[PDB]
Amino acid sequence: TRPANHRQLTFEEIAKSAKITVNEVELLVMKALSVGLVKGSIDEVDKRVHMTWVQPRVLDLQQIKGMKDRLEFWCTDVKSMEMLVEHQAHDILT
Amino acid sequence: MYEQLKGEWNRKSPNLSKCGEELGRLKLVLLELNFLPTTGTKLTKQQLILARDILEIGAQWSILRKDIPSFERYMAQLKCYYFDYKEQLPESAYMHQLLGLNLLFLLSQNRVAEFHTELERLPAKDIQTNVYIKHPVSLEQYLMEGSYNKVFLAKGNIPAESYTFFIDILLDTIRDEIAGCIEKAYEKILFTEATRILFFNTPKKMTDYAKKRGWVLGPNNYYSFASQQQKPEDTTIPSTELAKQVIEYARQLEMIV
Amino acid sequence: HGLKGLNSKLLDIRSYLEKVATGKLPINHQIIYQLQDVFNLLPDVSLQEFVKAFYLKTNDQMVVV
Repeated sequence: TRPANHRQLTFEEIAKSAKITVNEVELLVMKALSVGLVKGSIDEVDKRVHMTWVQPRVLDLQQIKGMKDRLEFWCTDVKSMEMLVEHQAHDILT
Repeated sequence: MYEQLKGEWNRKSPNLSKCGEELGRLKLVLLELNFLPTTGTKLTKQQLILARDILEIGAQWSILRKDIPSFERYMAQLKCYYFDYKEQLPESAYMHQLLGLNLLFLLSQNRVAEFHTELERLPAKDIQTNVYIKHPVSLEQYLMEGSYNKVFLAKGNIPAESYTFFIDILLDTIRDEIAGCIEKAYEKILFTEATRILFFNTPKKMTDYAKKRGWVLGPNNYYSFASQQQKPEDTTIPSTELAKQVIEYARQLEMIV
Repeated sequence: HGLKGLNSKLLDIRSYLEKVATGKLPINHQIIYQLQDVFNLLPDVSLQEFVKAFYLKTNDQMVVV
């Protein structure tokens, strides 16, 4: 649901997410991590996720992240920078 | 001849209106002749020697009324008379002290590069004597040392050296450059340095300088809770900016072929 | 990649309403979200933790450069 930024979250939120005590969640997060359904990177500084591979069963809403919220908008930015490479070296392109 | 300009020398200028009348008559002297278009006609230059004396007293009047733009014009004009080759020009008691006053004035406007330029301007005066010239050169040694530490010594160095108005300007030009440090609660008292702005441990007079515009100069975080200074810091996010710099330099190395 | 890759993603972003209007469905063909999520192996926004690694990729980029 959250890629980076909000993906990182406090242990207490995971404690609420696992419906378990925050002290218990230090033990509980490890059990949830153990299932390892999705391979990722997890930091226990705040139990923040910021992990790697994940498989969503389906995308939320109308894939709003897939629109200019994340994708497409970044792609528009790249072509302008590609034009900057052309402007930087038009003669070299020949 | 050309009286009133030299006529009021005994009564210098109790009235500021007299200075204005003197300026109008000086303008009439400019109508008669330019300050120094050429070095020819040394007799006209001898008339300009009388003009130098009235300008020198006029500059003292400008300091007495604390004029800045008019004083700047007069000071530049006095420097131009010294600029005039006029080998015939006689030694002037007013000229030696006023050049020293100009050296102090440069500190007042914070022209530090110029202040050394003025120390250079009179090498023979600086030598060891010219006590009027010596007080600003000693002040310059104190200024690089930090005028704050020796400001009390500088203030009492001469009760009167013809710099009485100029020492008041020196009090006006008290340095507050020490402001970029922790103060108020974190340091609480900076009176130890002895600069007038940070002088006094906590009284309202100290508070007026200390809490001016909230805190001294007034920009930046309040000194009481200030993190030592601006504390801007730096990041390695610049690598993306450095990647943009890499595009320009790398493309050029290829561009040369 | 800047334009043609954007154009196919743009077709799906248009499809969020256009697939509703004429497309089979914005929420359809699992790979529409599954493959896009595979493409979003990198997070896509904010912290990212890719070129912002600092001690990791950034330090290596300097050593090799």
